[PDB]
Amino acid sequence: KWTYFGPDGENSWSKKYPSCGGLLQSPIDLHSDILQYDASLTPLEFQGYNLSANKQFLLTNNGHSVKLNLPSDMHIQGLQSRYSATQLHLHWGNPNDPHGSEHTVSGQHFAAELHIVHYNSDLYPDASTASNKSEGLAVLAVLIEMGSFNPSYDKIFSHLQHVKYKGQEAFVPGFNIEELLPERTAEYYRYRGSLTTPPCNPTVLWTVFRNPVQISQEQLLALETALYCTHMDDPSPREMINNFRQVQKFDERLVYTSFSQ
Amino acid sequence: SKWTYFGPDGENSWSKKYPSCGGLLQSPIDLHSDILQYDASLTPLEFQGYNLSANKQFLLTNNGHSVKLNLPSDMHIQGLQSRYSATQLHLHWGNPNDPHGSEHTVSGQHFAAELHIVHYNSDLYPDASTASNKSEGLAVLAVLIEMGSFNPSYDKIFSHLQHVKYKGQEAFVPGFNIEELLPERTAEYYRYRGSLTTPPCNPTVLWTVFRNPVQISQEQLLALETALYCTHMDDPSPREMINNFRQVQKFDERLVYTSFSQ
Ligand SMILES: NS(=O)(=O)c1c(F)c(NCCCCO)c(S(=O)(=O)CCCO)c(NC2CCCCCCC2)c1F
Ligand SMILES: NS(=O)(=O)c1c(F)c(NCCCCO)c(S(=O)(=O)CCCO)c(NC2CCCCCCC2)c1F
Ligand SMILES: [Zn+2]
Ligand SMILES: [Zn+2]
Repeated sequence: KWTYFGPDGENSWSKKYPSCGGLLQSPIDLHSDILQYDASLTPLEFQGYNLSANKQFLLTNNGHSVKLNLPSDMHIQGLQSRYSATQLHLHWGNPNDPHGSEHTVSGQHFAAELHIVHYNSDLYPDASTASNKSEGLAVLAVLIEMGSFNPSYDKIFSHLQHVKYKGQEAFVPGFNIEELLPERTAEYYRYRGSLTTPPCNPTVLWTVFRNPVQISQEQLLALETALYCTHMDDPSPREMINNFRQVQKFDERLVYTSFSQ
Repeated sequence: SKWTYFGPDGENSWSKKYPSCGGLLQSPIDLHSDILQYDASLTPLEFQGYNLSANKQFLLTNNGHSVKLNLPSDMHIQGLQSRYSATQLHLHWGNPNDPHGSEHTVSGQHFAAELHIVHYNSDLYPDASTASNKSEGLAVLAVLIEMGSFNPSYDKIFSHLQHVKYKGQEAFVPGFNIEELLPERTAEYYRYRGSLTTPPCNPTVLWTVFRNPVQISQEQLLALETALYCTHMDDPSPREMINNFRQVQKFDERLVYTSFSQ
């Protein structure tokens, strides 16, 4: 029902999904005036991220992004509750304007952004149940820029051709998801915000790593050109591009940083 | 109730009552290199009748969303494919703790504030309201405002703010030369097809954003950011008129054309 373009684009989400017009909306611009060091922001530990090579994980095109399903034995340690993984997915721009991260830093978009979605499995039985509840979700965000070829990201990207159309699926053999994370994961931005897609629930604890990863210009072009938001037999195909939300106002609030220099 | 820039009636909800706010060609936008293209046909505009007589006076009104100055229809811009006559000017700004309230951004950066001088196609239409619902019915000039030196010209407006503090209030401003509000090198500008930045968000505006900003002082910005209320003088739930700018919009395949190549 919802899209990133045309009549059903982001300014219209609030019609069907009232939280998209509510409080605590993400993404935001991360800029100096609103950052504040917080010594409580100790390093997260990424447990069960080294997925069994003997297991397969489902990659899907759901018409909005490409998503990889993740097992609940994968979790973040270091928050008050255990947050167990549910899925990862990406956001990107287009070849004419290849700057499609969701979060910005000092007003600047990165080329793309990876989100690893987790839910509070101490309090809730599954992500769908957690998604509208207090302390429900935690998302890790990795900013992506163009640079050297990244073999780890290619463990996902090499399957994109098999998920070109909405509803298509592919199986991805387990690999170490921590390989998708940047250098010095101890350095991150932290704030309370929302899902960046409908229903936009304000239930996400965001962790945006300070440092970006790189992927090659060919990898970024593949991501931007491989997918459609329509079914294979749609007589009016639509490319899956520019699948990021514009930044939201963020007033009288701070983003906390784990770094001081 | 009535549309605002904050809370349940804020900009993500405008489309619920004003469908064009969720439609195509929306403004403002971020002006950045990937979407700019030089166009040598973008020749200089001519500002005609901008020198308003100091012996005449012009109505300043707080309309609940901004402060606007009414302008006479003998003021026009020449150089477009019709003559466009002025109707009003108004501003957008941030707040005292965050003076970063321009609408358009440049390479992801907000300016302190923004002036819009709204014109309508007087060759074709009898009034701006009629023009507002027609293709290229409106032409808006935008001036980006930076915190810097005191600006005596802008103070010709700002010195009257304590007299239009509440919605519906009106004051008179003696005429002055409106071209004094424009920046250096007006020949250098960005041009694109967009919309009103407020409900009803009509996609009927030819935008001209000048390349160079003007400066007003910190004290001028603070006055602008503290003087005004969105609400009537007797409202038991007053709302400060702050942060009256829309977030930038997706570009939806549009380019912005520049009169400068570098
Ligand atoms: N950016 S995000 O991390 O806030 C995020 C998403 F962007 C998206 N959209 C994918 C990105 C689109 C452009 O790249 C999804 S979804 O695909 O499940 C939505 C539609 C399902 O019919 C979720 N899923 C959450 C919210 C919805 C319900 C399920 C449980 C919790 C996780 C999510 F958390
Ligand atoms: N930013 S803008 O240039 O798109 C713009 C405005 F922002 C606004 N609102 C002031 C800005 C509020 C926040 O600073 C106005 S208005 O006040 O006349 C009427 C609306 C309620 O306010 C017009 N004027 C046009 C609107 C439509 C029809 C009537 C005739 C004049 C043209 C306009 F073109
Ligand atoms: Zn996401
Ligand atoms: Zn305006």
